[PDB]
Amino acid sequence: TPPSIKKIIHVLEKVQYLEQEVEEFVGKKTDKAYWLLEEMLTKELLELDSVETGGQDSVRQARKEAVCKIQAILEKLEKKG
Repeated sequence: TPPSIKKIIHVLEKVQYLEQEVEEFVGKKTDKAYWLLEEMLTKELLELDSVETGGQDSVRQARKEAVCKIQAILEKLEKKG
């Protein structure tokens, strides 16, 4: 059942790096970090959002988890900026 997991995985790694970034985020929306932060995050979300599962347990779990993370990192950034 060759799924699109490759997508959620790629974005997952991207979110990971961003996760560490947001964590180390200077703490000011004026910094370019926040710009590229939300920017890369937004693109990543829209990217994985176009995943084709058609009934895949793997993609399902990864899908929900992906949305949680992206939304998690985004919410964290907004709260810390």
